[PDB]
Amino acid sequence: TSMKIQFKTAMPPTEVLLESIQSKVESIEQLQRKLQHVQPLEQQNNEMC
Amino acid sequence: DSYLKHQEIVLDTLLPQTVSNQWRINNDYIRQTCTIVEEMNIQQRKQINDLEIYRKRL
Repeated sequence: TSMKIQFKTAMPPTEVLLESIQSKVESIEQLQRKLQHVQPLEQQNNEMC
Repeated sequence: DSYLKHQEIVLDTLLPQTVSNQWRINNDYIRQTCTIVEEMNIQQRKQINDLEIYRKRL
């Protein structure tokens, strides 16, 4: 009963969140990748400096 | 998400600060290279002058 009731609520809460937050995840996660390139260039410039 | 944008821009400011000082050091070197390269050119011309001068005397 719980598994049914709760997981149905979970799946609705998840898919409602996911719709709003998968977009914001991509927004947040594609921004993280920018740090990984902003760092890697930083070192080569410091090294070359 | 807003915090991550403040964190990102800070890195790229340092990318410029490094960029400027790196090009600035190379900029100073360039003048030195051109200063001496002329002086070496002056030396070689004078070198070649003696080389033939000493011959034409003898």
